[PDB]
Amino acid sequence: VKDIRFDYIRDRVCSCLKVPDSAYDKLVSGDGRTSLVQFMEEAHTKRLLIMLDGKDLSATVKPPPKFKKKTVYFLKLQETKLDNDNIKKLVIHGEISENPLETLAAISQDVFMPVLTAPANQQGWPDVVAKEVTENLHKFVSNVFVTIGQMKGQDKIHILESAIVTWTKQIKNVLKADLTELNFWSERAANLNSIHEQLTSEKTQKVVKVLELAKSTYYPAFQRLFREVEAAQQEANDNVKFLKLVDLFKPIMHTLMLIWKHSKSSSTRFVTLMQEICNDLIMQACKYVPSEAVDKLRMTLRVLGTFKNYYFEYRALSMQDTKFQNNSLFARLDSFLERCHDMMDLMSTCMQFNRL
Amino acid sequence: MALDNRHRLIVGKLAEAFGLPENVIEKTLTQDKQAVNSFFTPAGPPSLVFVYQVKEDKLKDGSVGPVDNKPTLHRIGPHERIHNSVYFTRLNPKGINEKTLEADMGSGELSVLWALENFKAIVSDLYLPIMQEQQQWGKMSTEYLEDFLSSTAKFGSMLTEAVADDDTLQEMEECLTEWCREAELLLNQTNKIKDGEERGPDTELEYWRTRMSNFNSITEHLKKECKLVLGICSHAKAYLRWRGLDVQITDAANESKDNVKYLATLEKSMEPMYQGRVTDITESLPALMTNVRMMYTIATAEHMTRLFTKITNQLVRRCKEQIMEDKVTLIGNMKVSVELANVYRQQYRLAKETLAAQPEQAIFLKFDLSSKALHKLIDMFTTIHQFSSLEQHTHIEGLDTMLKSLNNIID
Repeated sequence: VKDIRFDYIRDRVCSCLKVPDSAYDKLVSGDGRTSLVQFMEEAHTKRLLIMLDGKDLSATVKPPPKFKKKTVYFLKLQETKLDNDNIKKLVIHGEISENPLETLAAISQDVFMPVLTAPANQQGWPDVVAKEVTENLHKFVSNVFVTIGQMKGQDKIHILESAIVTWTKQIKNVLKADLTELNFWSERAANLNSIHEQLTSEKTQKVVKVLELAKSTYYPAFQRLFREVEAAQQEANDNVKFLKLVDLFKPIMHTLMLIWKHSKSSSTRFVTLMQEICNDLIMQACKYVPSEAVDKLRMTLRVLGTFKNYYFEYRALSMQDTKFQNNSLFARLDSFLERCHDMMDLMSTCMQFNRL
Repeated sequence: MALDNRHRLIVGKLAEAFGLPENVIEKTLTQDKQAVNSFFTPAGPPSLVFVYQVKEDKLKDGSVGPVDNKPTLHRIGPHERIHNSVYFTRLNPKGINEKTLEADMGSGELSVLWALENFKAIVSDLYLPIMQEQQQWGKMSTEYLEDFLSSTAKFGSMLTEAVADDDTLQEMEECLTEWCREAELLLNQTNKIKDGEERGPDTELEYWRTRMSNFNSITEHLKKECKLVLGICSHAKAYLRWRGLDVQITDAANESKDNVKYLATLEKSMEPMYQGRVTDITESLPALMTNVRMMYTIATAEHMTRLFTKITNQLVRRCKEQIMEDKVTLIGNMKVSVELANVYRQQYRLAKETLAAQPEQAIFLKFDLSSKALHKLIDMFTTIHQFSSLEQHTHIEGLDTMLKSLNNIID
């Protein structure tokens, strides 16, 4: 009968949702219990979700980002619910937690290494498959460890295999890790220092020496990759320490020349691309500004622009006193300057033909 | 931080699932309350798993049970045949009493059946949408997660593959003849795999995987044990045959293990050409010969024949399919495919040059027929497209029925 399954799932839902009310009739009486009975009476039907939003219930599959939600999963192992053999021992009766990635990390590092250990102890897999399942469960551990957090902020040989495979993968992760410019280099300094004491810490040091009870090939490779780490780390720190209406704010541009005065007294290509960033700010401002006043405002606009290029040649002469960058600033800023020379002299003609 | 409140919450939940209402559920969660405090608040235990076995009804009724069996509120949630678990692993670094227990402690309710079904259900089948929804909800970390779940799928594949005196004389005959004949059969698996078809090189890996699975099944099945003891008693009819079959089984098992792990190393660089673009294989081929050339510095006729015939079968499959889905596209694709076959043969002949330097029948037949049936058709379409510039100057008074001659020749 469907009634023993129905009342079993009802008593389980009263156990796991924990809201004392007739709300079972307030939600399930629509599509709910019909979807449940068609879930239990159709082939290939293997999943079901119920979400408890604190007090509310939803029988669905799509998880919302609403806080204090709880998850329960229902699966019938058989295509129906059998009247003969009891359904109380349902193969999947799962209740979970609000955040999924934390639960996958916890389940990886707490509850299911017994599946790795004790079935290996008993029958089925004493073969290479035991080594295989250990290695790729270690892969599970490494992946669920790294893809969270980093986004947001005879025995001897196999133990050597695990403790060298995890560093093959983690070195792939490290080499992936080697105001867009300012934030870019600040992030680079912070992340690379954080990995640099993720690599010089205690347990990593013991792992390097335990592996150095083998001394085969890999350890010179991690030596050279640490050599990659340290110099980039310190140099990123150095330039981070260096990097720390516009009519009112042309004296700030003197500060900019002085920064170029003070910094260069680094490497040239980022210097030119910083000049490109300055020019894209200037184009941002010169669109922020916008038939007879138009000539006046575009006169102001070219006036700011000629202070900009005058500061360029001031920087050039003071460099001579104390070559491609000219062409680059020409490219960006002069593309803009001819866009609005065209429109400004267009409005000059428009005013003169407004005198008829 | 409150031991007793979460203790009685887990009492209520393990009662609602198990049916042990108050007495020994609360006594067993109450007993050794130092550890019950030292999981919840303090460091050490990240769960306290009450598993409950059964000895009389095999836990099938599940409504309620006595405590004649030994339940273990142990740290580990083991997977044996007999005990139903509850883990209540806590999703909080420090146990906070104010937060409720059913929003961080997931129940450990487990089917009494073994390790095939529940774990693949809980890994691959159930969790399909939330990461994907999190794929929809703003991540760059989309890469290598799809193949991570293909690794979960191959877990599912391998667990489905693997988990699935006159009277004494009568017993000996009854359990020997059958199993010796089956072992003799399984020592002939290399013969029924040489047949006539355009077959793909991953089926090789799957054949070797089936050999592994059946070898493990028979070697565990022998390790019913009373009939082995009966053999030891009855050495004083099949024991000559059993030592012979044992030597054969050990040699077959060892060569099967070596072949499977070395043939497994090949997969990540043969993988692009099974489903990708036709030009990709050109760049893949140097990596492919680095792999094959390093692996024949170790281990022959079965490897050569099966590997090369099936990989060339797959190249023909990919080229012919990727052409079949006009004129300039088709002529371009024929040029690309002929260049692919040419670079394959060129690099194999370079390989033979190296193999001669330091210390091809399938190639011949298959790519020679493919490349001749491509040269003929590519020259036909080049001639057709060179005659196709005539096709729109219809107003000149001498190009009217000339094109119908060309049309009949085409048709």
